[PDB]
Amino acid sequence: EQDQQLVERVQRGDKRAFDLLVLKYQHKILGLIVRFVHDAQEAQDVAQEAFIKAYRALGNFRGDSAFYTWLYRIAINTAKNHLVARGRRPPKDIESPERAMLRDEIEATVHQTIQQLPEDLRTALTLREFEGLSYEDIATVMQCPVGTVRSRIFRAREAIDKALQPLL
Amino acid sequence: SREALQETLSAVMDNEADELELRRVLAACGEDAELRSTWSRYQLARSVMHREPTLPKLDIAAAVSAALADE
Repeated sequence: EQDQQLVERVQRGDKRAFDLLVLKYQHKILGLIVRFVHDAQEAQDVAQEAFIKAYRALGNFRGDSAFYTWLYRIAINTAKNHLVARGRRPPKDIESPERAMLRDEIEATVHQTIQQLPEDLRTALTLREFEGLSYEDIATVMQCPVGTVRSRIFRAREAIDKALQPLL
Repeated sequence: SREALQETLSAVMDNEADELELRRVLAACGEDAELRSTWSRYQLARSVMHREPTLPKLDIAAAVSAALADE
């Protein structure tokens, strides 16, 4: 359960937390819808309906599995149903050339800022992102307080965000 | 408090936020457009570190939030 704190709020019915999961997973859900509808707009309108449907069936989510695995199949279901709604028997992100350049530059700016980070920002931020360690477990590894771990990652994420703000 | 809320956003990303700030940021996200945009960007960059699909300047969330707003 990668989104535990934010899942707890939506299972409690929090729509602002749901706004965060849609904001967080909109690309993956769309990159899935696109596989089925082959229209840029039409997929977004389904992706809407799939998230709208996703909220409405949060009662039927038991926390049995990861929220995204659960949510992903609701998105899958919506799209094939969209095909099944029309006579079509049901069986990646494709952008405007201007957006494929922007995405590349964003990708370039992300990796470049990481490359230029102070080591502690880089080690702490990665230990979270790639080693999957808790702030607790990181504090032990980097021989630092738990409050420092929370700060270093924030600053590391802040450095990347400041580099990307003009791009977005 | 945007900067403090931005640090809170970072902890929520890692599920290390305290229960009180968790309540606080979700309310601030509702009424500070830049704060939600910060979350959007944070997860946008997070997908790059993990090489996941990204489509910059995509905001399906707003149309969903609006559609879920009432009821």
